[PDB]
Amino acid sequence: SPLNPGTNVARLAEQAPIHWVSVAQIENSLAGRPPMAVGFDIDDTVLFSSPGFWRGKKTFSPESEDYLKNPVFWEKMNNGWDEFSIPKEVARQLIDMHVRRGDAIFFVTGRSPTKTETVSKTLADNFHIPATNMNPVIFAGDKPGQNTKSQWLQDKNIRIFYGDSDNDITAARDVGARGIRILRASNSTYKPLPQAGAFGEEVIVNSEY
Amino acid sequence: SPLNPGTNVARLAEQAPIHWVSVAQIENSLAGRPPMAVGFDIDDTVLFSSPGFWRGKKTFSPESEDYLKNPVFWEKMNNGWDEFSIPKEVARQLIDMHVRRGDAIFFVTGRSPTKTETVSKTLADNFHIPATNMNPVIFAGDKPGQNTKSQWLQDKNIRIFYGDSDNDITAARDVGARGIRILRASNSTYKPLPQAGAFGEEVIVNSEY
Amino acid sequence: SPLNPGTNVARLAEQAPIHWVSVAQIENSLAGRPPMAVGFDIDDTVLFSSPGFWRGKKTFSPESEDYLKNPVFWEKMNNGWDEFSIPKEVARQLIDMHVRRGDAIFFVTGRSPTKTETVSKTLADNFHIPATNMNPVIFAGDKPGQNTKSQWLQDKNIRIFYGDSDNDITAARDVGARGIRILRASNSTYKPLPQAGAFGEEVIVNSEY
Amino acid sequence: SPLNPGTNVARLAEQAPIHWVSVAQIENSLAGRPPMAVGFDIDDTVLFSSPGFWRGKKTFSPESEDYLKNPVFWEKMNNGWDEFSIPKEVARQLIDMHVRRGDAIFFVTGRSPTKTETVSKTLADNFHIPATNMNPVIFAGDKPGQNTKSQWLQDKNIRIFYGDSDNDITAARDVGARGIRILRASNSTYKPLPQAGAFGEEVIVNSEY
Ligand SMILES: [Cl-]
Ligand SMILES: [Cl-]
Ligand SMILES: [Mg+2]
Ligand SMILES: [Mg+2]
Ligand SMILES: [Mg+2]
Ligand SMILES: [Mg+2]
Ligand SMILES: [Mg+2]
Ligand SMILES: [Mg+2]
Repeated sequence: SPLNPGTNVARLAEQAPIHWVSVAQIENSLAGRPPMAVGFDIDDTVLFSSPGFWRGKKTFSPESEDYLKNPVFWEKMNNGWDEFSIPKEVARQLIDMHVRRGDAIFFVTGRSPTKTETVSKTLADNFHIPATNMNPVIFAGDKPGQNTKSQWLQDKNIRIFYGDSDNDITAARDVGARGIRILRASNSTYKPLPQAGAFGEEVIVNSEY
Repeated sequence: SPLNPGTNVARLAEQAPIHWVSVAQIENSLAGRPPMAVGFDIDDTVLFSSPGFWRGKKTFSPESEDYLKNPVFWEKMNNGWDEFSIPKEVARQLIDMHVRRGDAIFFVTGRSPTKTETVSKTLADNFHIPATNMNPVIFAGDKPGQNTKSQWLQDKNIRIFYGDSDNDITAARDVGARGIRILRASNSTYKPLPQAGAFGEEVIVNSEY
Repeated sequence: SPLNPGTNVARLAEQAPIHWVSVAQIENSLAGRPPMAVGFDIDDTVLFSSPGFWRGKKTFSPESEDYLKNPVFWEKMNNGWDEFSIPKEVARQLIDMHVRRGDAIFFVTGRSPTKTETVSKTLADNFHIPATNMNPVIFAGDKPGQNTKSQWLQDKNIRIFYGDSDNDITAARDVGARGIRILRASNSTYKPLPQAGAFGEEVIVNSEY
Repeated sequence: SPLNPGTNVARLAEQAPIHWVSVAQIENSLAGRPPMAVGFDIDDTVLFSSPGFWRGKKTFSPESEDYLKNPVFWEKMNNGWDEFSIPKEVARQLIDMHVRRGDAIFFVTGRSPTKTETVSKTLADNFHIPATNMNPVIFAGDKPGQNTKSQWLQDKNIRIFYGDSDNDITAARDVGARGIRILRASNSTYKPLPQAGAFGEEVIVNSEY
């Protein structure tokens, strides 16, 4: 509010009590452990997919969140608009690390399911995921016949789950998996940004890009 | 390189010697001044347009920067792919402020020119720019018949030029205009990021989104 | 208040709109200018003098600020307790720069005046200030016969005044001198910390030590 | 080196991979646990004692570190110069928390031992430590008849050890105690600052003051 608010060195040096980690520290923590299943949220975790959601909002519901309940939007979103989604560097590093380990890589999303989807292909191509490590995207939710993110983590015996939202971390917590937080980019159109670290979970440094 | 690099409070509090400003401070600095021409770079200044450039690179030159010399790319980029570009909040605030002032708003881009372009329309629609304040995008460069960014600033008597690149700031400097820097987002695909403040220019706080 | 408050990347990257400068930038800004008078506040500007004020508070008024009105305290403070005051690196660099320029160096303090003082000697010795550049400490205030910081800046034609408090900056402002802010260290016992930059003034980077 | 180095938003948001904690999180982690022995380093952990070391250096060895081997210095340092040492807020909070728990509070220092010492009294008085929780300062080292910091932690069954130096953390590590790092203030005269977090240990947020 003030024109010249100023600052002080206590504020400049102030740190939130967050357990920050690096990809290297995560890899070290898994040293010796045999191949296992690991999981990733998609949106704002491995892909900056705001471009599609932004276009979707403008096209189908400029004045509300109704586009997210619109099957015409989801068809477009899941069948080509991820060509405009920008893969995150943190995800390249994590996926490379887990492939090097021989881990099974799963993607678990809350996106609404569609007749067909090319998201799995986009992910395998962009992250250079060998077919042997790759698994088709799981569309999780509370719709009839679906299973929740938590149930899927149990089902696939996923030991580590990476995600940007509170629900991603609590999904891991509910089933005894290690939930590791990725920072949502500040130019995401999905606001407010989550409070990374709100469950005392590990948060990956510099993971906004 | 070290697994546990650590830190110290000198590093935590360390500030680069940058002249940071707010939109409110810029507006205050213009108090009383009659309507004038102001200018904006487009990419990473008012639009996060990486989604289109990313798709362009993958489609036309996955292994080089050749797509930027490809007329087929520019046709797509300038005639619809900005529907996936995400308008920056800092730009909403600056444009609103300048419209409130009754200023003339110009956009000056180094994008290659095309037969037609719908970028001007995208900008007017997204930033709610009244027709009276709006001007068609200027495609500047060193191609025969073109004029440089600097020459256009002179031609239109642009008094303030906002941009994210070194060339934007030096364009303003060369003609005695006030060059004000916008931060390029860290998830931009245009790397390396510029050193904002490298010419002692004003840099807008929090302008990465 | 929350046990795990978390954070987000907007907050991590957030900058206050402050005009930060370096000693090198200040020196550059004075390139070519003939020798002139410059001035420095003492406490939390050139000396971390909290050790003496802390000891003074404990000894003379553990339950109030009364020690600051006590002549017995000021005698001790001004005649030897600065042997425990720690010279600030930013002050070493500024004083060296101004001595190199051939500038006259003044110190202007709001400390209560005493029969004798050895502060001037402490400052000349610690900052290696040549006798030709050195001037005895000015004890400024609103006591009968005293002059204010502002009046002294006028009297000595001080062109630049360095200080950590709001009153230092406004003293410079009132007389048309360039007021430049030094950050008060977060372990100072003089609290709350000032809002450096609250008058749109230049603030020296990393100047807390 | 450059006059206008600039910055970018990747650098502005960059975080070191540090396990930051708060006093509240430490207290929570000990919920339910019976009274136990805990330990604190003194210098730059609970006291900003640079004022005395600075005065000592100037008086006994202005041109070297020889003052630290001088018995005349240690007599002064350990028998009154801590009246100028400034207690750290983080230490007030930790000591209060541990006293509330009914824990035994130990101080373990590498300061050279002297005939008498009033440091224990300074600590009990300043931190309001009840006699029942207080223990005389342990002077640890590798001098004949002394025991090392590590040996003392073992001897007193100290379960948590707080300190600012690498040697403090490794002392705890060597005996299976929980070593928790405090940040050394940037205006300390003991340089270089340690790399807090260099052993993957917990580091207390904002603990420089
Ligand atoms: Cl960012
Ligand atoms: Cl600090
Ligand atoms: Mg997500
Ligand atoms: Mg970003
Ligand atoms: Mg640009
Ligand atoms: Mg002061
Ligand atoms: Mg220590
Ligand atoms: Mg400090």
